[PDB]
Amino acid sequence: RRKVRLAQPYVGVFLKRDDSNESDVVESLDEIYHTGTFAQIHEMQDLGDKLRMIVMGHRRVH
Amino acid sequence: RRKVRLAQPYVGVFLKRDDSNESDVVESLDEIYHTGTFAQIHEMQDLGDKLRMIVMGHRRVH
Repeated sequence: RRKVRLAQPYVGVFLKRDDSNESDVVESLDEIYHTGTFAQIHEMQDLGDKLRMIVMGHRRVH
Repeated sequence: RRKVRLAQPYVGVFLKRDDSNESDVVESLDEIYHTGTFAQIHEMQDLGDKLRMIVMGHRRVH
């Protein structure tokens, strides 16, 4: 909801390292791999759950 | 797909004269009528055909 006002809607998905731990993810950002993918947001749905984000990978980066 | 990242996404609409010829469209820009109408973009669907774009009459121009 914060990035809606941004003139450029883009989202970046990364790849977590082994031993997934959301506590580590929130605590230490280094766990996530360097490689990532920035792309566009198509449409929010949130039918059954308030977060149902459809994700595409368009611009890979390291 | 190039205009998706534009701050102001807009699409024009022109009119071809007689002797309809896409080869002339790519060759002779003179085929396109100087009268036109620009508009904002609504959304892209592409149900069966890869290209299905909706155009509107928003701002007429001579």
